[PDB]
Amino acid sequence: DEETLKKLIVRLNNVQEGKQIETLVQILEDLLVFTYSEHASKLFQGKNIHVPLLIVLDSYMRVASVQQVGWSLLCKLIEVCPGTMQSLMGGVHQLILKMLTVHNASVNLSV
Repeated sequence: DEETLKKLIVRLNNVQEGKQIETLVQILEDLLVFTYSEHASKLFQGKNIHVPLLIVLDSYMRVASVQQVGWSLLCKLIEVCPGTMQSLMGGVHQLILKMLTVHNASVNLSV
């Protein structure tokens, strides 16, 4: 529901710990993946859902949980929200190249 979405976005923009944010991010990816409706594509397309996530992923390069789940979450967001591409540019390219360079020496993060 929209209330659950507000809860998830609050959590994602509130707690600064690696475990909590990664778990709630994966839960939001699960919600987004489903075919029930376009609840994830709420037309807001606020970057605050994923900008702190990529900030944590780049800053905490040793945190493999976020380094593994944030890629999936952003993939689900792009594939679900049609406005993700337009909202990205006008950036995230620096963040994604930093993620690839920092600790993506393992197969799971590289794929």
